Amino acid sequence: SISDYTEAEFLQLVTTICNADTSSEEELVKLVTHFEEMTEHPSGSDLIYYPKEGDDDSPSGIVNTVKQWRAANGKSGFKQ
Amino acid sequence: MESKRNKPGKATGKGKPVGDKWLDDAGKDSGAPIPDRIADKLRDKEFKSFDDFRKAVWEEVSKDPELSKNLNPSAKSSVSKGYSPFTPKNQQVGGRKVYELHHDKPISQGGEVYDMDNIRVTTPKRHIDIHRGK
Repeated sequence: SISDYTEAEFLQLVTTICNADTSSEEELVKLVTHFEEMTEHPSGSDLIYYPKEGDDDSPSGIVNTVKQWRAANGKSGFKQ
Repeated sequence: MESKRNKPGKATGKGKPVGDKWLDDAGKDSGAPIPDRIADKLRDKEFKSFDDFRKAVWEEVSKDPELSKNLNPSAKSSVSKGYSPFTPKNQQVGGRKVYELHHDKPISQGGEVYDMDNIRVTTPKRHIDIHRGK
């Protein structure tokens, strides 16, 4: 779950996805799916690829959007 | 039977002029056509398989300033590698999350594999809606 990652580990995962730093499209899709499952955010992959106007869609931007959404919704945060 | 999509072939065909919302069209009607400018880059080239051709289509999208114009930077990183870009969440189906290239006339019914005029770009959702109505 997301609480098994530190914020640093989660920023590395998001950066992998945003840069497409994977061996194959299949691997990238698996990573995005895992990201969706960790965040639990209703927008799923749209956080990365179809961000709401005004959201910071850089890797640290997405990490912060996730962090704040989870906080607003009474969900667990990152390890540490 | 031996699968034609897994054998080499030569890209042919013309595609069609498209605009800025081209990928928006992929979730409507019979999907979007291959853009003419991509057909122009790929026509007469030999591909090892349909999956090789598909990677070339997305590589060409990455190189065309107009066709990649409304991809966001993360989407651009993906297509620059030959990956198909992610559709909006509302157009995904299960683990099918990216735009799909499909044959309009089925290969089994005489449609050609690498004929760019026989290929459509659809979201997973639009493809599935079309298929379930057959």
